[PDB]
Amino acid sequence: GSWLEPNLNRKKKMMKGRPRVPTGGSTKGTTVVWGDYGLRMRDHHRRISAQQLKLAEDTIKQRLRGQKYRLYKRVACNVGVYVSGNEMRMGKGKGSFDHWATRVAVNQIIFEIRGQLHEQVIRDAFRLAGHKLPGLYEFVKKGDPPVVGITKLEDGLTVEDLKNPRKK
Amino acid sequence: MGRDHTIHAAVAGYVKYYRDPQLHPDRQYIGVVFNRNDKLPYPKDAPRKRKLGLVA
RNA sequence: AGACAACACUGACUAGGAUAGCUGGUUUUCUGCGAAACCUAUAAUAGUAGGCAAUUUAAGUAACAUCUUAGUAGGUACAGAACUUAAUCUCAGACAAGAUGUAGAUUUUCAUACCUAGGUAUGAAAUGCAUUUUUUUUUGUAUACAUCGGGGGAUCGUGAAGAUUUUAUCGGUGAGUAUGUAGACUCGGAAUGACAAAGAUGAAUCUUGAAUAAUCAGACAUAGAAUGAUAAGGUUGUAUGUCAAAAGGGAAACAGCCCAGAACAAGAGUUAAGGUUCCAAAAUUAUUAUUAAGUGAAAUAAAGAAAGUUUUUAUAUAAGUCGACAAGAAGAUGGGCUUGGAAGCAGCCAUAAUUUAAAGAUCUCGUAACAGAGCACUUGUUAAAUCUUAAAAGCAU
RNA sequence: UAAAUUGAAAAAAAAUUUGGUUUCAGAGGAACCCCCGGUUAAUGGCGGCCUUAGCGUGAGGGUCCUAAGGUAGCGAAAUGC
RNA sequence: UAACUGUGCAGAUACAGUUUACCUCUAGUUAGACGAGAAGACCCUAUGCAGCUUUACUGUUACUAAUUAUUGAAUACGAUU
RNA sequence: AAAUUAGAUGUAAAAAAAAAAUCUUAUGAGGGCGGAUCCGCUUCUAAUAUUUUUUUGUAGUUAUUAUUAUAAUAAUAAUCAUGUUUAUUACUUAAAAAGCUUAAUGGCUUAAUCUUGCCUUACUGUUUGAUUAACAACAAAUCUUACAGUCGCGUAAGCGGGGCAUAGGAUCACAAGAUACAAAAAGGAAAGAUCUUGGAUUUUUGGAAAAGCUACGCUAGGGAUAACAGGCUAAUUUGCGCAAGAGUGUACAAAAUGAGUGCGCGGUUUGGCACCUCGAUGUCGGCUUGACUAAUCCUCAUGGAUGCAGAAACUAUGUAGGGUACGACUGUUCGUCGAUUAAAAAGUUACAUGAGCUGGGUUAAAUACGUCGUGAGACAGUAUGGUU
RNA sequence: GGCUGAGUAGCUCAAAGUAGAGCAUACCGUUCAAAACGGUAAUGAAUGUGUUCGAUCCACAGCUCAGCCACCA
Ligand SMILES: [K+]
Ligand SMILES: [K+]
Ligand SMILES: [K+]
Ligand SMILES: [K+]
Ligand SMILES: [K+]
Ligand SMILES: [K+]
Ligand SMILES: [K+]
Ligand SMILES: [K+]
Ligand SMILES: [K+]
Ligand SMILES: [K+]
Ligand SMILES: [Mg+2]
Ligand SMILES: [Mg+2]
Ligand SMILES: [Mg+2]
Ligand SMILES: [Mg+2]
Ligand SMILES: [Mg+2]
Ligand SMILES: [Mg+2]
Ligand SMILES: [Mg+2]
Ligand SMILES: [Mg+2]
Ligand SMILES: [Mg+2]
Ligand SMILES: [Mg+2]
Ligand SMILES: [Mg+2]
Ligand SMILES: [Mg+2]
Ligand SMILES: [Mg+2]
Ligand SMILES: [Mg+2]
Ligand SMILES: [Mg+2]
Ligand SMILES: [Mg+2]
Ligand SMILES: [Mg+2]
Ligand SMILES: [Mg+2]
Ligand SMILES: [Mg+2]
Ligand SMILES: [Mg+2]
Ligand SMILES: [Mg+2]
Ligand SMILES: [Mg+2]
Ligand SMILES: [Mg+2]
Ligand SMILES: [Mg+2]
Ligand SMILES: [Mg+2]
Ligand SMILES: [Mg+2]
Ligand SMILES: [Mg+2]
Ligand SMILES: [Mg+2]
Ligand SMILES: [Mg+2]
Ligand SMILES: [Mg+2]
Repeated sequence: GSWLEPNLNRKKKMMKGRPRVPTGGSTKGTTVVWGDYGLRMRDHHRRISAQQLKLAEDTIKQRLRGQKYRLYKRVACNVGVYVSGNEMRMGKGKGSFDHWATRVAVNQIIFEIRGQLHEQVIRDAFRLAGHKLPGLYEFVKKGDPPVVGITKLEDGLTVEDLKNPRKK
Repeated sequence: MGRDHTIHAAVAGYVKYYRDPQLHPDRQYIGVVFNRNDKLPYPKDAPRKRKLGLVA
């Protein structure tokens, strides 16, 4: 399969589900691991579709065409969305397959790029991909600390300092 | 143990949930002791603690 | 024409004899207690029965509730990537020895020619860099002997055949204490809730005997889900409460929200939620900042823009920051190619240099093409003694 | 079940016959029906697919099925979405 | 027995806030009082009705068929055997 | 590519001895002390476990090497072996899977699997305690216990009242056996009663022998429930805006133009929900008479426009004072079309207004066509007529 | 919008242990030549994926599809 079309069966339906909301101090997926830069969702957790992620890649390729780069995708559309007709009435079972989607938590990286290009040339690519993706996104470099919830672990801040009941 | 794998009590005592690594290393058992303050599994070298259960 | 048969006809009038699990109604007072809209069954779903369970007042209690201490059952949140699921990333191979060659230095050891045990000669070896080595015609050690096909290209080649090598191409296989993903993954793992034991406390709240009901259209708030469209004052579960059957104060008005449970009066009584300039009971009460928009002040409109303003963190400055103004901004050289023409400036390739106070084989205009005007950059003048520039955050537009 | 006979004749039934009582049972034997035929101004029913003289058109030629495949006529009609 | 906005069994003369209006009739007019009239014919419900329909269930008849009885003979022809 | 067979982990098998400490146990010393075997405190002893603990010993046998005088000593190597080497025995070999009567889940490898021997407890009667008092009642159910009777297997202990577990409907009537209960005067019998057992899409499976139309319809009821409008919601629309900028524009993103998208407003469409009204909220168009919104068709002021010479027009910002007509077609809203005009734009108000009018459409009784149905009849199929 | 039934040789049609029989086609022979005729041959189970010892066959999802229902206001 692929990151937009998995090797799953469309017959077996899936529940709506909910994105991951780490409430225990988890930095899972909030850092650049492969490339030099990244694109972080910094507003709220959502469920991005395979059509909104396909256009994001096409928007980055169009802006960086003719240049040497390596685009990494850190999200997979492994959630089958099933929609019943918006003209039908309530009941009569669950809806039919509509599209593949992926649930993303807050402050999680979406794309990562590694190439012999200028930083400002990559910003414009990630800036255009954010105006066409659902929500708000941010430009992230490699080496910067992870994010626990909506708070970055900057200036020596650790996950245990956030769990300490005393903060004042 | 019953036909449907139901565990019954064979005597009047107190339920105990324990693990006997000597009898089987990866099993968890259920037992009934006559004294509430007993600790299972009994040591293999201690005498059997049994009650008469008879009236004269 | 279901037309007419004397108010009536898909079957008149009149006397006699019905039912209605449906709708409506059911009349004095005081006093005590006080639900439910759930489960199971039903030709059953707006009905009914049995339970849970409301009431009466007797007998019991090692009753019931709650906390404490000790113990038990079970795998949720979370967290994680073990097993399973999706996708992605990295890797798929190394050393020692031996062997095979070369330029040497010409010393030492050794084998030969000797010579007379050294030297005299001829070879090897030692020493330095290559070369061969994960299955080879190279053994050993350490490891998963550690990878199989399509296809592309290249070098051979046969009457068509195919054969043998390569790739940063597709799929598959092996390795990873690599990254992510979770209703039918849980190796790890709460709080809560549940069960039972003893003790203590408390408002009899518990059980049983006897007697005997109503209810079985629920609603909303909050949390967390399924469903819908991550819509509904939506539908369906779970947890808690209120309403229902609960008045009073607050939320302008208010079944469900925040407080608080109305037997009746008195009090500048004491307080909860909530509030204290006036309507309107009580502060125009003190402290420090922000806003200039009536923003806002008891129902947050979004992304986003910007010499609005404040703070903070950096940073520039009499070595003249910032701004303006004056001049310069070269040469090899119309780079090569392309093109009718391409001279920095259509497009392609290159863009180590040189000389300068500085000057990209060129950032925006201009030319058919040159020319020409600006910029990067460089010098000078004017001039600031808390006064440069940028970012982030707060409140505003 | 009563009587008689027979049997048993040990603590004894049981079997046969007749009376009364109460059941099972069907060679043959009507119509409708089965079978054969007739009747549409009786109730009623009256079809598909490929192929082509060039593109085209389809006279023509292939086949499947039916009791029969809508004939003459009419036809965006009081019938055509 | 006013108007507006909001509220609320979800479309207010009557609640909240604000605004406006001296008391009382006459003739016009019909926007509202979810105006009046008829316990909605539509829709749904009731193990409620009525008429009609049929290869619904269970029945009665017209009609058809055989036979005891009223009811007796004679040849046959023939079959059971 | 796919047939059979043979394989696919490692370790151990001469043998220990001793000192103290930390617990935990004891139907050990009938321990001691308070209240023999009851209970909380208690020393001692014993046993298991735990310390990385203090160590000591690690031989013998066979053989090799070295020294010493064939033997002795030291070191090194091998060593389960008195036993048919096909050795044998103990332990170990992830998970999944196979198997265990059928789906799925859990479980079993130390048996619930497999092989073999003997068997048929897949027994009769009664009965215990449970399923936090089975299924949130009852009933049909499930597991388990004991006594008596008499059978199997096993050396024995003991095991066995079907199957590894969780999915097979009563009564009545009917039929076959047993019990010896009662026998409507009496002796019998019949018909009954108790015990055991069989034959069920009683599948609406706590268990009726059961097809339709009504527009000629009736009664009792329901906003507990649809159609109209309102309310909530905003997927969607025939309603719009903002952000970004692939691309078009001979050149040049933003004069015009704007793919696929993102962030929103709005309440005018089709829906969703079913909150108000079924002891009654009349409904599509037309006429009459308005009121309001501004997202602007005309008129007025005005910015931009290699693409503003002028004129006309495009786009945009102000702005709703006035106007936006006539006719043919259709029941039509809408839409098409004719011919004028400065222009012949829209929307909200119960898709404003039927106690103001109209009644052509939709939606009653009548009738016909086509289609459907065996038929009565039905039809977002079409017609003529129909108390406002 | 919502269900149902079908798909095999070039063309027709038949059929969980099979793929058959026609027509067409091809080769040859008959005729002066062609057709007809005669003789002798070669032609298939859609699209995957499951079930089963084995699938034209059973199951499932697509393509092609045709047919039917889209009723009361
Ligand atoms: K009822
Ligand atoms: K009271
Ligand atoms: K009370
Ligand atoms: K666990
Ligand atoms: K305000
Ligand atoms: K009401
Ligand atoms: K009026
Ligand atoms: K056996
Ligand atoms: K008698
Ligand atoms: K007329
Ligand atoms: Mg975005
Ligand atoms: Mg009629
Ligand atoms: Mg009449
Ligand atoms: Mg309740
Ligand atoms: Mg019943
Ligand atoms: Mg609700
Ligand atoms: Mg409801
Ligand atoms: Mg009530
Ligand atoms: Mg109250
Ligand atoms: Mg107030
Ligand atoms: Mg006071
Ligand atoms: Mg005051
Ligand atoms: Mg050039
Ligand atoms: Mg007969
Ligand atoms: Mg006969
Ligand atoms: Mg004809
Ligand atoms: Mg109002
Ligand atoms: Mg009042
Ligand atoms: Mg009037
Ligand atoms: Mg009123
Ligand atoms: Mg078995
Ligand atoms: Mg119970
Ligand atoms: Mg039932
Ligand atoms: Mg039941
Ligand atoms: Mg009619
Ligand atoms: Mg309602
Ligand atoms: Mg201008
Ligand atoms: Mg004026
Ligand atoms: Mg109207
Ligand atoms: Mg009116």
